[PDB]
Amino acid sequence: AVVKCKPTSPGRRHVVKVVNPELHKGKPFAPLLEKNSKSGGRNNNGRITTRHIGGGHKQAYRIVDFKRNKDGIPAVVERLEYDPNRSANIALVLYKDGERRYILAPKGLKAGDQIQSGVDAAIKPGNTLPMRNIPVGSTVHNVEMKPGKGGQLARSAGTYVQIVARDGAYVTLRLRSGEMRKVEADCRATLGEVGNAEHMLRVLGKAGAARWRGVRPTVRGTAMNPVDHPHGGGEGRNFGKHPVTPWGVQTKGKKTRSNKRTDKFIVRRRS
Amino acid sequence: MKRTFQPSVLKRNRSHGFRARMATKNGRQVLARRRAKGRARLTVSK
Amino acid sequence: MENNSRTMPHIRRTTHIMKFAHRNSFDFHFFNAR
RNA sequence: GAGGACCGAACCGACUAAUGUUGAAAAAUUAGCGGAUGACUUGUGGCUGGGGGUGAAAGGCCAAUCAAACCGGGAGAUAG
RNA sequence: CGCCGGAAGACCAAGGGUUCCUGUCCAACGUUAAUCGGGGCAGGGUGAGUCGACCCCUAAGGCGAGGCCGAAAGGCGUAGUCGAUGGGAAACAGGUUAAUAUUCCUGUACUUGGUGUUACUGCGAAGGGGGGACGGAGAAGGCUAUGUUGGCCGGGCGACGGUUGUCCCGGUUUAAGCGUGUAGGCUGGUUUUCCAGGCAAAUCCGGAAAAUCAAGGCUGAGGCGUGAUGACGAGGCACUACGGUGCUGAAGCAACAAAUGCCCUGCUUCCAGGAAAAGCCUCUAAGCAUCAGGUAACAUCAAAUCGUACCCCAAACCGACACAGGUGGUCAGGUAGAGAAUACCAAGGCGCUUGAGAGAACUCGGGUGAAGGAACUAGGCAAAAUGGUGCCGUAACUUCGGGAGAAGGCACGCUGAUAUGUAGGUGAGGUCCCUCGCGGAUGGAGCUGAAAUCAGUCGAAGAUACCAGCUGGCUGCAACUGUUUAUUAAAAACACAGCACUGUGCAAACACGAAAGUGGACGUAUACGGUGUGACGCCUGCCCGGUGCCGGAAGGUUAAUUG
RNA sequence: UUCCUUGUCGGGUAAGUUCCGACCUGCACGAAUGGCGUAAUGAUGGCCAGGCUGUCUCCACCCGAGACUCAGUGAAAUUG
RNA sequence: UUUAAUGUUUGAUGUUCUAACGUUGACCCGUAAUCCGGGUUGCGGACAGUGUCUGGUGGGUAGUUUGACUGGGGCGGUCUC
RNA sequence: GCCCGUU
RNA sequence: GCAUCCGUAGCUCAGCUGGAUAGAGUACUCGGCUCGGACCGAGCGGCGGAGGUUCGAAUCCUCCCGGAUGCACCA
Ligand SMILES: NCCC[C@H](N)C(=O)O
Ligand SMILES: [K+]
Ligand SMILES: [K+]
Ligand SMILES: [K+]
Ligand SMILES: [K+]
Ligand SMILES: [K+]
Ligand SMILES: [K+]
Ligand SMILES: [K+]
Ligand SMILES: [K+]
Ligand SMILES: [K+]
Ligand SMILES: [K+]
Ligand SMILES: [K+]
Ligand SMILES: [K+]
Ligand SMILES: [K+]
Ligand SMILES: [K+]
Ligand SMILES: [K+]
Ligand SMILES: [K+]
Ligand SMILES: [K+]
Ligand SMILES: [K+]
Ligand SMILES: [K+]
Ligand SMILES: [K+]
Ligand SMILES: [K+]
Ligand SMILES: [K+]
Ligand SMILES: [K+]
Ligand SMILES: [K+]
Ligand SMILES: [K+]
Ligand SMILES: [K+]
Ligand SMILES: [K+]
Ligand SMILES: [K+]
Ligand SMILES: [K+]
Ligand SMILES: [K+]
Ligand SMILES: [K+]
Ligand SMILES: [K+]
Ligand SMILES: [Mg+2]
Ligand SMILES: [Mg+2]
Ligand SMILES: [Mg+2]
Ligand SMILES: [Mg+2]
Ligand SMILES: [Mg+2]
Ligand SMILES: [Mg+2]
Ligand SMILES: [Mg+2]
Ligand SMILES: [Mg+2]
Ligand SMILES: [Mg+2]
Ligand SMILES: [Mg+2]
Ligand SMILES: [Mg+2]
Ligand SMILES: [Mg+2]
Ligand SMILES: [Mg+2]
Ligand SMILES: [Mg+2]
Ligand SMILES: [Mg+2]
Ligand SMILES: [Mg+2]
Ligand SMILES: [Mg+2]
Ligand SMILES: [Mg+2]
Ligand SMILES: [Mg+2]
Ligand SMILES: [Mg+2]
Ligand SMILES: [Mg+2]
Ligand SMILES: [Mg+2]
Ligand SMILES: [Mg+2]
Ligand SMILES: [Mg+2]
Ligand SMILES: [Mg+2]
Ligand SMILES: [Mg+2]
Ligand SMILES: [Mg+2]
Ligand SMILES: [Mg+2]
Ligand SMILES: [Mg+2]
Ligand SMILES: [Mg+2]
Ligand SMILES: [Mg+2]
Ligand SMILES: [Mg+2]
Ligand SMILES: [Mg+2]
Ligand SMILES: [Mg+2]
Ligand SMILES: [Mg+2]
Ligand SMILES: [Mg+2]
Ligand SMILES: [Mg+2]
Ligand SMILES: [Mg+2]
Ligand SMILES: [Mg+2]
Ligand SMILES: [Mg+2]
Ligand SMILES: [Mg+2]
Ligand SMILES: [Mg+2]
Ligand SMILES: [Mg+2]
Ligand SMILES: [Mg+2]
Ligand SMILES: [Mg+2]
Ligand SMILES: [Mg+2]
Ligand SMILES: [Mg+2]
Ligand SMILES: [Mg+2]
Ligand SMILES: [Mg+2]
Ligand SMILES: [Mg+2]
Ligand SMILES: [Mg+2]
Ligand SMILES: [Mg+2]
Ligand SMILES: [Mg+2]
Ligand SMILES: [Mg+2]
Ligand SMILES: [Mg+2]
Ligand SMILES: [Mg+2]
Ligand SMILES: [Mg+2]
Ligand SMILES: [Mg+2]
Ligand SMILES: [Mg+2]
Ligand SMILES: [Mg+2]
Ligand SMILES: [Mg+2]
Ligand SMILES: [Mg+2]
Ligand SMILES: [Mg+2]
Ligand SMILES: [Mg+2]
Ligand SMILES: [Mg+2]
Ligand SMILES: [Mg+2]
Ligand SMILES: [Mg+2]
Ligand SMILES: [Mg+2]
Ligand SMILES: [Mg+2]
Ligand SMILES: [Mg+2]
Ligand SMILES: [Mg+2]
Ligand SMILES: [Mg+2]
Ligand SMILES: [Mg+2]
Ligand SMILES: [Mg+2]
Ligand SMILES: [Mg+2]
Ligand SMILES: [Mg+2]
Ligand SMILES: [Mg+2]
Ligand SMILES: [Mg+2]
Ligand SMILES: [Mg+2]
Ligand SMILES: [Mg+2]
Ligand SMILES: [Mg+2]
Ligand SMILES: [Mg+2]
Ligand SMILES: [Mg+2]
Ligand SMILES: [Mg+2]
Ligand SMILES: [Mg+2]
Ligand SMILES: [Mg+2]
Ligand SMILES: [Mg+2]
Repeated sequence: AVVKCKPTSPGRRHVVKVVNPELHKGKPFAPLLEKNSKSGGRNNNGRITTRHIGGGHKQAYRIVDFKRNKDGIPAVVERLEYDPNRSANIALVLYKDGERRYILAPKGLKAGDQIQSGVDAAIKPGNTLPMRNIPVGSTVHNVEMKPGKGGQLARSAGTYVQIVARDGAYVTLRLRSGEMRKVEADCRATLGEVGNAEHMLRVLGKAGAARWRGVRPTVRGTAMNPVDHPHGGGEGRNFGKHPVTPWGVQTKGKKTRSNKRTDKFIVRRRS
Repeated sequence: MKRTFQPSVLKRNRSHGFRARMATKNGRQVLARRRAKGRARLTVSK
Repeated sequence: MENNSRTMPHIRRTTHIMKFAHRNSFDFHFFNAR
């Protein structure tokens, strides 16, 4: 449910928030929490290597199961929880032996639903099976690229992957970008879409809301001096050159993919 | 107003003290130079 | 920098005293022969 | 009982005027002024090192020094 | 006599290092003199099982055996080991020195270990689980610190009219610990059986099932009792080197008001979703098994070492100075007040290390001003003016929130009555009930106490001082709150939410690195980077010749190589 | 953003190179190095009005700190 | 000039293969260890990647150049016969 | 295929 | 004020054949189709001025006039 705020102040006029009342109002499950301290976009040399990262709210890391290899044992969904580390919501499940795990919460999944992993599970949203046992045409998410490695594709809120063909030991996937990719058929996938599909409907409204997420302000290169950026300089507003990065590489159109060992898996690039 | 020297004994010894000099090769050459000049205080210490 | 002054050992940069363009009350309207 | 909400001390800042300009002070004082639950402010410790850092970008700041810091050396550079 | 009193008082951290106290000296130092001093010289002064460090445990981060990488020097990093600004056992009141005191003395306490004796007993970890253990905002209730008034006790009867009273001044203080368990907060309890989980095991945690009980447990300020037949105590008496010293000592209660402190690491609510590890509790493995070990009582022993003076919004720290500067934390009295604003005061601390005269111009900081009222000037610069609470009233425009405190106006002191003090707040006695106590009902003494109306009355003036918005009309730019040239520029510049293009399929693009590796990200196209534009509303037209980028492969030209 | 230019007309003033409204002859506006609007906001730029005033006509007097005299201490820039 | 036949051959493209090489897939051990190494297996596979040589691109970065006369420099003009 | 007008 | 490029038929523009010869569209005139357009067939209509070289100039020189473009900076 998206709600518009009322314009009681100029920083509240444009705020549109996504409020989900079925989330757990309470503390998260403590044995699956870890420390996660912030970086500032700096590496082990101490240098800024990614700009515009800094500050934000303190966050604890939730150990989410991306593998889903606890085969054969059923699990009941206890509740849905907020995760500050990702765009999607997470679900706390309880297996029959008494193990608790966090999974990504799919679309339409409530508290009390029954999920099951493994090779002989049923085709319903929330179950994780290898893709040689999934019908062609299904909508899946949390897709593995290597068998046993863990899910890596279609993890963000509202995303999914369609299974277009199965030919031999490989399946062809239509990725969310529009790219056709071959992945081998022994890799796992979870049925359904990722939940929280109106995450892209929210409006931050004010500059401080971006600072709460650890995003620092972007300075335009044309607003600098020539010593700082290629776009810098001018007596007034001058541009005069082709648009480039801060390191002089042409942006706005120039391709940067250079990976000769993975090109055989890509059937069609995005358009 | 606030001037540039704000003293702190822990930050003094961690930055320019004796074990800080002895840790690197370049800091051990600072000590060799000062011993060769014959200086009465090698490092900034207690 | 003036590092071994014997008459004024306390100060190293003294050009804010006698140079007219570096004093705090220098005004650029004094430089009107342009 | 929400808010980069309102008035206003602490706290943080520096728009105007006068004084001062061998000053009480190598940038302040007095009288007004702005923010004042936030993109706030502050203590202690830590990390980034010179064609490099850091920069809500003024060539700003990096120990009263910055269109390339300081110290030592090449070095008695060269100077129609 | 004057000044400060949310400090210009008091206590510390940081930093300094003898500046502390006593005697002595006045050359130099002190912006003057100096008998004085943070100056010279000499002597003295810092007492801890409980305060702090050290110690045990970790954060960011550092170093890092092996290892990986690099002409050399070195770089990164595993196991580890360090690293507080965070977590971890325990003491209070009074007295005392010229100078130290939660350290000494008096009184009364507490904690953790070692050893020994007795009684009983499954003890054991580098492993498992629990706990420690955590955000912002808001609201209310119960309390205390503290204050005020009464009562009580001691003293007083007033330099000038009055002052035996509804009069004046002073005092009315008491801790940790131990005992009791209240306002409040959280949670169902117990037994039995079983199980793909917790790297193996487990009686512990997690899960399942069944039976049974209507209660149980955990947490917790304050109060009360004890500590305390003590200590302190206004004063009085006795000596004195007139600085001080010795002895004795009355009352020591109640009501009301009340925190930003405590209950509260709570409760409610929101999204931006809020450290770690040990001490602590518990489970077992290898193992040992009349051992060792564990639990309780008692006795005994130990608790080392280092810091402790003094200054600390400053004449002792950072500023060359005894320099209108800068500097983190804690304590928070009275009257008026919404208040930590402001005015005057208390405790306490000071009068700022040149003075004495005179009363010219001119300069600085202020006060007042006939008649006029922006005529001044680049420009109302600067001054002057407005200023509080309650109530009435308030336009265009608008994104429906605003505009708005729009504009403008009226009331405001004191005394009496309503009402010997009202509405409201607090609530003793008495009585009743039980659960017999820190309980409930009734009851209203005493205390506290607005706001309004009516009548009267004084002044030129009642928000009387300090304190405390000038208002309105038209228009450019930028949506807005923010940010910036430390020291001549705060803005129309930068940023911003929003929009678009483009790159990127994860060993991602990209960035820092000769490399290893790291950031991006423990993220995965509703994500991440780059570029331009800059809320919102209505929109964003035509040109691909030039330069760039993307796609194409026929033909032409074309490197090393071959010869 | 307009050189010519204080363009021309209208409003405001006794009198207006600025301001506000319009005209179009745009030296040399123009659509995301955005176009045109826009409530609220601004120590932002321009203009007008009321109130208020030593800003001024045009200054006068008073209260303090210096300046002046006495005692003590005792500089500086500059200089054939 | 023109073609086919036999014998012999290298280059091109294509298809599989595994054994070099890759693995920031899984499991086991050194081992109390998300490093590293070894082992087992899976997936890639003579590709990728790296060294030497070579063509292109390359203000990302560096070193420099950018004349003189002149009724001041610049602009214009001039520079030899 | 095109093929206006008429004070 | 300096520099550069242009003045050709009523109008808008080519021609520099490196000096020996002036064209195109439109306009206009005549005839036809039907009253007028449109349409069809024919035609007419001249190198900015003033000198100089030259056997000879629209063309090449020198000056003048007119029209455009650019520049006029540091104080
Ligand atoms: N870094 C500060 C040094 C100050 C020195 N006395 C000077 O005059 O520069
Ligand atoms: K920007
Ligand atoms: K600029
Ligand atoms: K509020
Ligand atoms: K901080
Ligand atoms: K440098
Ligand atoms: K320095
Ligand atoms: K003397
Ligand atoms: K002095
Ligand atoms: K600490
Ligand atoms: K735990
Ligand atoms: K259990
Ligand atoms: K344990
Ligand atoms: K002490
Ligand atoms: K005099
Ligand atoms: K006000
Ligand atoms: K706009
Ligand atoms: K400003
Ligand atoms: K700026
Ligand atoms: K994007
Ligand atoms: K990470
Ligand atoms: K084009
Ligand atoms: K093009
Ligand atoms: K094209
Ligand atoms: K213009
Ligand atoms: K008129
Ligand atoms: K007029
Ligand atoms: K402003
Ligand atoms: K304005
Ligand atoms: K392999
Ligand atoms: K290759
Ligand atoms: K000349
Ligand atoms: K001349
Ligand atoms: Mg960015
Ligand atoms: Mg942006
Ligand atoms: Mg700039
Ligand atoms: Mg550049
Ligand atoms: Mg421009
Ligand atoms: Mg000095
Ligand atoms: Mg605010
Ligand atoms: Mg600033
Ligand atoms: Mg100021
Ligand atoms: Mg001020
Ligand atoms: Mg303020
Ligand atoms: Mg204001
Ligand atoms: Mg305010
Ligand atoms: Mg904030
Ligand atoms: Mg710090
Ligand atoms: Mg500039
Ligand atoms: Mg210096
Ligand atoms: Mg500096
Ligand atoms: Mg340089
Ligand atoms: Mg040399
Ligand atoms: Mg020399
Ligand atoms: Mg006073
Ligand atoms: Mg001394
Ligand atoms: Mg003393
Ligand atoms: Mg003296
Ligand atoms: Mg003294
Ligand atoms: Mg002394
Ligand atoms: Mg001495
Ligand atoms: Mg300790
Ligand atoms: Mg290391
Ligand atoms: Mg070497
Ligand atoms: Mg340690
Ligand atoms: Mg003392
Ligand atoms: Mg544990
Ligand atoms: Mg109390
Ligand atoms: Mg008596
Ligand atoms: Mg009496
Ligand atoms: Mg009398
Ligand atoms: Mg640990
Ligand atoms: Mg000091
Ligand atoms: Mg000082
Ligand atoms: Mg100094
Ligand atoms: Mg003094
Ligand atoms: Mg001072
Ligand atoms: Mg302060
Ligand atoms: Mg005050
Ligand atoms: Mg006092
Ligand atoms: Mg006077
Ligand atoms: Mg007057
Ligand atoms: Mg009068
Ligand atoms: Mg008057
Ligand atoms: Mg005027
Ligand atoms: Mg005038
Ligand atoms: Mg003013
Ligand atoms: Mg109106
Ligand atoms: Mg309103
Ligand atoms: Mg309204
Ligand atoms: Mg009003
Ligand atoms: Mg009256
Ligand atoms: Mg204008
Ligand atoms: Mg703005
Ligand atoms: Mg602002
Ligand atoms: Mg400046
Ligand atoms: Mg400045
Ligand atoms: Mg500056
Ligand atoms: Mg200024
Ligand atoms: Mg300024
Ligand atoms: Mg980006
Ligand atoms: Mg812009
Ligand atoms: Mg466009
Ligand atoms: Mg191409
Ligand atoms: Mg006019
Ligand atoms: Mg106009
Ligand atoms: Mg423009
Ligand atoms: Mg333009
Ligand atoms: Mg554009
Ligand atoms: Mg506009
Ligand atoms: Mg004198
Ligand atoms: Mg004298
Ligand atoms: Mg192969
Ligand atoms: Mg260059
Ligand atoms: Mg050179
Ligand atoms: Mg020259
Ligand atoms: Mg010239
Ligand atoms: Mg017609
Ligand atoms: Mg007709
Ligand atoms: Mg002629």
